Amino acid sequence: PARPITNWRSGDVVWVTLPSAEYAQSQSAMGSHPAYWSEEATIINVATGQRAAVSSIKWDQVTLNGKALHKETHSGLVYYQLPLMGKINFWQQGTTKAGYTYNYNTTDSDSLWVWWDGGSKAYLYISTYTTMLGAGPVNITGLGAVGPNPV
Amino acid sequence: PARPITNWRSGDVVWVTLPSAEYAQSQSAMGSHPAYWSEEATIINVATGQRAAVSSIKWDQVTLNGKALHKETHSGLVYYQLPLMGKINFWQQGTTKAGYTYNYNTTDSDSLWVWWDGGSKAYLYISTYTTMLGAGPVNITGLGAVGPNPV
Amino acid sequence: VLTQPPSVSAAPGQRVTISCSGSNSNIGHNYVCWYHHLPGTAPKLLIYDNNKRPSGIPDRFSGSKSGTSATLAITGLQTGDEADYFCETWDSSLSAVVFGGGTKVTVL
Amino acid sequence: VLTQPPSVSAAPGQRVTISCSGSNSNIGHNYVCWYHHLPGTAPKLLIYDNNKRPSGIPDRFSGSKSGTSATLAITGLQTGDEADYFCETWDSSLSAVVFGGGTKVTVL
Amino acid sequence: QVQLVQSGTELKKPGASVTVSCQASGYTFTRYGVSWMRQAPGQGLEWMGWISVHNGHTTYSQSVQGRVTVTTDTSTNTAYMTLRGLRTDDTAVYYCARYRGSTVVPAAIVFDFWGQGTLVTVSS
Amino acid sequence: QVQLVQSGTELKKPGASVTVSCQASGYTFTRYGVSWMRQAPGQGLEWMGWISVHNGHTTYSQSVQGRVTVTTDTSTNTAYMTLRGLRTDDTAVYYCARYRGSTVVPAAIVFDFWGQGTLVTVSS
Repeated sequence: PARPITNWRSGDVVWVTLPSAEYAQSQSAMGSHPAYWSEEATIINVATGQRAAVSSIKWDQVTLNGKALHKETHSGLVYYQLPLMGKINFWQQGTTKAGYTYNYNTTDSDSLWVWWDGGSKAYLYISTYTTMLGAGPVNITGLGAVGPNPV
Repeated sequence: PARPITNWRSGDVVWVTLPSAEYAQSQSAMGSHPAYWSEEATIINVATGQRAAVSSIKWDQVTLNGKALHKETHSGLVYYQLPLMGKINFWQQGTTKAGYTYNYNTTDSDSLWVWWDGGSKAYLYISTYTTMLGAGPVNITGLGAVGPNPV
Repeated sequence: VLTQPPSVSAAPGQRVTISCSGSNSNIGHNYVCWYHHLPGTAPKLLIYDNNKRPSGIPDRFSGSKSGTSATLAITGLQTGDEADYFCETWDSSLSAVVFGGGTKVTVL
Repeated sequence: VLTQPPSVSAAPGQRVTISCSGSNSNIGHNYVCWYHHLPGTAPKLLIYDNNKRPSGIPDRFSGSKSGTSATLAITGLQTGDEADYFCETWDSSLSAVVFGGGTKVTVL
Repeated sequence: QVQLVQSGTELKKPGASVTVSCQASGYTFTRYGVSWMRQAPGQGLEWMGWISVHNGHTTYSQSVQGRVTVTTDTSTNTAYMTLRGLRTDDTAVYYCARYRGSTVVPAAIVFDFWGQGTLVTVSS
Repeated sequence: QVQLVQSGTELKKPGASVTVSCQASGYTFTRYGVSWMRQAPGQGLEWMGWISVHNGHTTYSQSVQGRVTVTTDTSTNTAYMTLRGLRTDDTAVYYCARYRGSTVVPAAIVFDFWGQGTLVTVSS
């Protein structure tokens, strides 16, 4: 009697934490733009209270408003898009010091890109601008509002 | 058997919506910096599910981690601070077009400033940079993570 | 500098499209506004933020913006809509408020 | 250009403070790193992001940053810590990676 | 209701100074700004300059050669506009509006709630 | 474990060209970058330049007068460094590191997991 973690409505609140996360420079799912990424991240639905590790989720079974998430392959590796609605907010975990995204002065929404190997291995990406929180590894906690289906 | 809306922990998720909201230019609670503000806003706790109108809350009885919210008087009007932790995220309601804050490229957290008259009248302020969403009136939905007590 | 047609005309019941044409510093990065002005009266706001009506403005009036152009649509033209219609936006190059030229609407 | 003391010294069991001094384009807007280097060996990372240890670095080593200065603290100095210690940051003025000068640590 | 009532029509000489008032009501006068536009006979509107009543901060156009000056009375809720050095082509209907918005790079000014206009004739 | 193993010591003449290798192991070589630093006898380290193995993008210092050139072999996971026009004061221990971070205005480069160094002597 609970909505599982592999079920997202447009309007849910996602609470991702990133145990110690490294900076990427040229991430291809988000164009050619930088990112912080973690190996052992944890995705949380706030309104339902359902918590799950990112690497323990079959990401082909996750649906947004019933329909399946958008997938892209870049250099032979498959990335999954959970589109947000608004900019993704993130900050160093436990510290009030915050970070800001790549399109930090642009009226665009962000997404939440997930690499998935096929087994028990998955990465989680947050679109960033630079190393405003460090070059990594650094604990990051994110916050986003779940968005519409990509047309 | 429910936490009231006038009770905030450092780590809650706030979901403010702003029915049609006007642009301010020189808001004094947030320095001298711009803002969108609404008269009939609604504050929502996402993890508990408690919804309440902003104008129907006695804001002197709202507590953060038990302790009372920080208050400032500017030009003889009292403003209450619900400090966030990370930047505040906001967007045009129903639209994926987003907005961005004043310190949009600065590693700072935001707050969530509430003017309160003393009776049934209260305003809600979101720190912005310019009219990236319009000169007002415009429907805005916000999103923030509730932060530590201001030292 | 915002350029408009000097006159647009339609039968009673049809629609008109009143269009400005600025540049990348006039309209492409800013929000345009549309005003209604009888001669010898005060101007009246119709469209703000390129597509939004105030209270007390009918659904007949609708606006849009596409790049450096912006078009006021008056769908279902009737009598009483015989005045000037003109733009307003901010020019970041000149650091000034620039207006259109006004558009006569003649009911056939 | 990052400037360091050429030599810092303490008794076994005390603490040392090895400090760089850059400018507003070296350290005031960037994150500094501290390295450990015996002569004739490879350098080894100690502090990154001004205050953070990698795995396998003891709690004895701690760093900080205050404005355009940055200080490596080695609390509880023992034998085996006799090498050079030097900074690294990005200079946005020169568009280059700038290093310190190395600091000798002599155990008394 | 929000209303702006201006002063009556005036007739000046070439070289005089014309002062046009704009009474305000129905809103907090220190919350918003007040602009000033003109309309030559046969042309569209031309912006001249505004003021912000929060602190006092005027921003005029370039086509007027520093001849305009906009001040406000906070007590009577009335904003003024003094144009000196009246050339013959300054005959216009001078309008008063309620300035509201921003001028940073995504910009939006609305000029809602105008005033009725004031004809100033510069002749002999 | 992540290791960088360089080439052996070399002895050149004034005016020759020295090529220093840097074998990599223990990590995905196309994920990170490889820098090159030197150490004159009696001084601290001096940065010379890097490469990014994602696409190939070199960024050298100014104190070397366009004499360095850094290339990579993707198949053998090995990065190179060719220094031409050897002056007498180019005698140094040339180090290899794993570049990681950003150079935009909040910047942080780490240079973790260095290599053991290679002495190059330019003499007769």
